[PDB]
Amino acid sequence: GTITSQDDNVVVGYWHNWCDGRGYQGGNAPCVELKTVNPQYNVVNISFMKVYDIAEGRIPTFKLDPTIALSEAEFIAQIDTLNSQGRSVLIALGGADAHIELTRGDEDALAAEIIRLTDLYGFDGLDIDLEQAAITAKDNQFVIPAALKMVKEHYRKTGDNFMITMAPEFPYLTANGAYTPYLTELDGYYDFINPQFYNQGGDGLWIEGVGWIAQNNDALKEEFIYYIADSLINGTRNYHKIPHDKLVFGLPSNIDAAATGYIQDPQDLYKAFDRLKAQGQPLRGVMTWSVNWDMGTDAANNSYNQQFIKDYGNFIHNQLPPV
Ligand SMILES: [Cl-]
Ligand SMILES: [Cl-]
Ligand code: NA
Ligand code: NA
Ligand code: NA
Ligand code: NA
Ligand code: NA
Ligand code: NA
Ligand code: NA
Ligand code: NA
Repeated sequence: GTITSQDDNVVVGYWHNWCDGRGYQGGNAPCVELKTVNPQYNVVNISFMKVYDIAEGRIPTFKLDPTIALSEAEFIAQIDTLNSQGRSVLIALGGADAHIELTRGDEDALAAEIIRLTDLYGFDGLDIDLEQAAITAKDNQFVIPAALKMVKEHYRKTGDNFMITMAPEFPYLTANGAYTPYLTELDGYYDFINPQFYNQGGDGLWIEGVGWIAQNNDALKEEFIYYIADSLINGTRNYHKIPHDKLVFGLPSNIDAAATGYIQDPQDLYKAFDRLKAQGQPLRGVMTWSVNWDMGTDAANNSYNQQFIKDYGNFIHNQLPPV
C-alpha cells in the first residue's frame, strides 16, 4: 500500500476483527466493513495483532477473521479507499488474551513481521495496545520499542512516516509507571499517545480546592478531563509528560463499550478541551473504543446511532492544526 500519516487533529477509532461482541450493559458490537466506518474517524485501528496459536511461535501476526465475510483483497481495497480519503489505518498490537510474551532478540523478527503486514495490507502504522498482563511480560518493554524503532527507520529511509501510537490505561502513566519505558524509548518515534480514560473504576487524582476526582465520577467529568490532561501535558502531579500536541483523549463510545468512563454530557469534554486550548496546550484529538460500538446496539437492540462521532467529530476536526 501507501503510508498515509496524519498531520492534523485526529479522531481515532478501534475496529474489531470479530463479530457480535457483548457489551458491559448487554448490547452488541457487530463486525462492520471498513467502508462503513464514519469518515470522521481519520485513524482506524485494526484490532488486533496477536498470537493466535503458540505452535506459530512468539511473534504476533494478523489474520482477518473469516466471520467478517470480507475477502482479504477487499479488506485491502477498503484500506486503499481510506488512504485515498486521507485516513490512516493502523494495526493495534495487543488486546485481551493476545499472548504476547516476547524475549530479547525477538525484535528483529517482530520488526520484520510488522513491515510484512504493513506492506501487505497497506497499514499506516501501529498502535501499542497491550493488555495489563502484557505491559511487563517477559521482555516486552525492551522488544516492542526496539522493534518499532527499526520499523520507523525502515520507512523513514523512503520518506514515509510510519505512525506509532499507544493506548496505555491512564494509571500506568504515573512518573516511573509501567508504561513509561515504552514512552521514553519511543520518544521522537511516536506520533501521539491515546490513553484509555476508561475501565479504571475510581482511579483519578486529588486537586487542591476541588478534591478527589475519579474517572468514574460523572459530576466531576470536566474536572477529570482537564486535570488528568493538564497533568500529562506538563508532567505534573506525578504523571509522565506527554506533550499536548501528542496527546489524544481515549474514551468509550457508549456505556456498552466500557465498564466505566463514558462521558454522559459532551459539554464536559468541550469545556475541558477549551480550557486546555486557552492555556496554549490544545490536545491533538479523541480516541474511542470503538467504531463497532458506536455502530452497535444496546441490550434492547436500539442502535447507538453513531452518537460518539456525532458528539466529537466536528468538535475535533474544526480545531486549528497542531504545532
Ligand atoms: Cl467486544
Ligand atoms: Cl458493515
Ligand atoms: Na493445537
Ligand atoms: Na506465521
Ligand atoms: Na460487499
Ligand atoms: Na497505507
Ligand atoms: Na483501582
Ligand atoms: Na456537570
Ligand atoms: Na506547544
Ligand atoms: Na484541519
